[PDB]
Amino acid sequence: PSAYIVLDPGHGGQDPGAVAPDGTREADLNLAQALTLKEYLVALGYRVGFTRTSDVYVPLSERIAMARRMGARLFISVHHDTPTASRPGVYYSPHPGSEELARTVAAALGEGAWVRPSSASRFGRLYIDDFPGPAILVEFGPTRPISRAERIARAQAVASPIAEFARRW
Ligand code: NA
Ligand SMILES: [Zn+2]
Repeated sequence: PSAYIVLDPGHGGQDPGAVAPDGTREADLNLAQALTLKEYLVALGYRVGFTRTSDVYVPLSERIAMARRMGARLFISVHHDTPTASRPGVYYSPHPGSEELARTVAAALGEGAWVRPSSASRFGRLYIDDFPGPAILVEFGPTRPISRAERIARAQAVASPIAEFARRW
């Protein structure tokens, strides 16, 4: 397993992440969104790997270790927010280049997009902070049913800025 960019679908298996009132699991939206994004990054000429490709829980430290073993330079975690979230955004690690990558991705996520350091999260840290490279956690808006066409639109939006970051950094 070798890859320049690693996609990390948040949660999985026994960890559903956020659950919509209709039962949509963040974990399933995450995997679906990451699978679609991989197709866009491969089309732009990048070797893409995953921390998970199925509905199984991968320990947070193993997500980071797998990325390092694959020789990843960029770590992109894929999440959806609580079902009442209004605005997409990006958390960035304190590692050099993370904030730059987050801002270029946030610029593609439309009106009201935010960026925050991992230190602004509930416990003041995120697992992405262990990755020795640019590392972000994208919250693609609220946990709710998401169509194929919306997944493709989001993938196309963020693929270009990720690929342009990877080319320049
Ligand atoms: Na862990
Ligand atoms: Zn999440």
